[PDB]
Amino acid sequence: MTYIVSTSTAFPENYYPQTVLAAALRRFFTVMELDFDLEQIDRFFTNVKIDGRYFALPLDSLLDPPTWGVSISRGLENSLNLAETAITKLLEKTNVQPQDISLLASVSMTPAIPSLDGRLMNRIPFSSTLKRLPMNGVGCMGGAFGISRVADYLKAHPKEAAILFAVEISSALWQGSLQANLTSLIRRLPENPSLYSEIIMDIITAALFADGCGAVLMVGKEHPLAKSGLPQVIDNRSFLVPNTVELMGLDVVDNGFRNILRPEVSDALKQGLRPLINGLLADNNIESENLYRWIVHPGGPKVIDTVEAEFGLDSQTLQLSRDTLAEVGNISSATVLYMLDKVLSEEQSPPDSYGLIVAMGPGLAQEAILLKW
Amino acid sequence: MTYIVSTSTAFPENYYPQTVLAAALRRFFTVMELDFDLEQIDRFFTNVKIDGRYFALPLDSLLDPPTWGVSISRGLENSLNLAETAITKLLEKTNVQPQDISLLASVSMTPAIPSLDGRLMNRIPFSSTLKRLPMNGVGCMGGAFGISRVADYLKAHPKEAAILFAVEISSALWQGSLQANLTSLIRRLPENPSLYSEIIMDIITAALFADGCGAVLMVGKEHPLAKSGLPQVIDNRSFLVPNTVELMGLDVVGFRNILRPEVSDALKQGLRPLINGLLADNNIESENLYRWIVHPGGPKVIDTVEAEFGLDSQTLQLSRDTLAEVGNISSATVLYMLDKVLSEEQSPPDSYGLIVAMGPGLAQEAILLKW
Ligand SMILES: CCCCCCCCCCCC(=O)CC=O
Repeated sequence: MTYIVSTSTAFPENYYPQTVLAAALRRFFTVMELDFDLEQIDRFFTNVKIDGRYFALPLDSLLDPPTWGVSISRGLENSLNLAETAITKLLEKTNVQPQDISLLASVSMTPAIPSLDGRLMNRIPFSSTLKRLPMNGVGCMGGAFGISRVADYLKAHPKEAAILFAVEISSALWQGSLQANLTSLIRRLPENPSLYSEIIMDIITAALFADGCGAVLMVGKEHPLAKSGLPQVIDNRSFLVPNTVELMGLDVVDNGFRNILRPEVSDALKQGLRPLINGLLADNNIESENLYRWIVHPGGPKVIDTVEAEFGLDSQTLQLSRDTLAEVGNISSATVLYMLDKVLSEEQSPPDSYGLIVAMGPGLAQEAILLKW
Repeated sequence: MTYIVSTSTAFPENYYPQTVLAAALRRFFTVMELDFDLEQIDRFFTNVKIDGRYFALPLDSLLDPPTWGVSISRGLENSLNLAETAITKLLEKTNVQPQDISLLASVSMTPAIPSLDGRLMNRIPFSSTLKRLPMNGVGCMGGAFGISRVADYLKAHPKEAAILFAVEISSALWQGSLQANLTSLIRRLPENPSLYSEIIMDIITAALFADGCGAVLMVGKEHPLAKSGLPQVIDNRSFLVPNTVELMGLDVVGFRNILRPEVSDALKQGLRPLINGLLADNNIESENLYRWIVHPGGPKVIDTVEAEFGLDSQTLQLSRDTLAEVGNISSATVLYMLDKVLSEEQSPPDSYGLIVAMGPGLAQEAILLKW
């Protein structure tokens, strides 16, 4: 099995209260004379249950946005800076030399060819023969997805150590994509009311997603750092719900990027969540009521409610999902790593207690990881 | 260890002779009255030593490019179609059901969130719990890179079978990106003389890169298909040359392909440390290798590998023949070459082969094979 040894996070300098971000979007609507009810901005910025968010990229780009390449360059540079900080903090706290890392796995939606993990090799003295696992196309689920893929690798390499990091810059959407699309949709709205749901989805995207980075150090069973107090990855499983590609994803469009998040995600989630988790738990002779801890990615407050209702959970079991959403918002693939970092600073989990990491993302795909302390 | 069982390829319907592609680019320069030597286009389209290329995206609309939104959707759809065809041929020729594949690995620069491998489970009846390995950020190295990562997974799963596919749509750059960049670059050439080298690199990009897909079926040692005589993946290794990020890659701006002239010289810093170290740790020398399978980044790349290892002029002929047949199809190229080896050539028993590819980073990948 694989041992999760330590975690770290990194955030940009500028933390904005959710009230400030809502007012920023309201002002953009108002200065632009867009015929749309401003109360819907407040409604969805309130209903997402987020108190504030880190933005790596400027907020003033709302009114006058820079060029595509400039924003792309800034997102790439900020992603590298956060990833380097998270990895350096992780290595320092574990007293692990970079040359003793065998695999560096990455998940990020920031366009990077070569990948972020390759570029970091020029900032941190990894050995030039470092193995890399640059993953993409997984979106919000990438944090849990990466843990599973690294655990599968360390199954065959019990002596090795691996680092996984997840970094996302959701503020790139505020650099011109959200502005151009909301303007076009609202101005074309009078001629066809079918665009109303499209405007709402873009407002929800502006309300929900934030910037951040998390990292995790994972080692094989025979590594010196594999100690009995640590969570062990004992199994993992993926699930993809058929014919749900259009429900969630990130599309490249004329206006830049467009985040896709349809309201039918919550009901498609039910089609995959219980078959995924029930099968994983049963195949390990575990019942869900005996799980000591849940670590569920907060795609939204509705997603948390759906997971709670589907498994009949007491409403403080997923409190970490709600607290994380309030503190940092939805930071996409990095969120579950941030949450895992919070757990590892809680008191020592009772021995032999079982935990579950659950994430959902484009696909529509779900990832489940069974942990044991 | 890990066995390579079979391979397949998939290409779009339109095969364009290189002279036709060169003529199309000249027509763009001529119509737009771009002040630049038209014979620079002819020499670079000729000197890449490519006879023709497959373009999945249209060439008719070169002078009137469609929107970038519909180009991405077309590239996404063409990528899905080529991958589905290659995987289906692979499954049919091996008589393997989709539900019996444990892992589907993908490498592609085509923007896809969710990834291509996820979207393919709605076209091919894979199990809903299929494990996926969507990789990106590796460019032309992807095919060799994917083989190594699947091999490492199958080291922990000796009973399982995995599919890797690589697909790239290089013709996406002909849907507006090369047109916009070359126009602006040529206009500023009188004002900025140093922009000549930038025009050359875009012309080389237009001459070099093509579309295609390749797929490979790999199994662990305990799988029923793991029979003697098939190539074994006995080891693999990666190498990234320090401080060479700007030499190769793909930038968002549409796109711009980055391929600096210093690429071939920078390869010398990584090739021999990578390959000789890998072979020494497996108790063989490069002279023991019976077959080289080297990604043809270009005629200069092939020559550099030849000189670094003191190879005969025909040892890397497969790289040159592939370049002539289909051009540089990026991550898919080495899979196409491996397909030629497994399907058309005799590999002596217990002989050694080496897959070598290089891509953005600058990175190189080596995979040691044994029959
Ligand atoms: C350079 C960064 C480009 C912008 C990244 C977008 C970050 C927001 C997360 C939602 C995107 C998505 O749909 C996939 C997740 O499920």
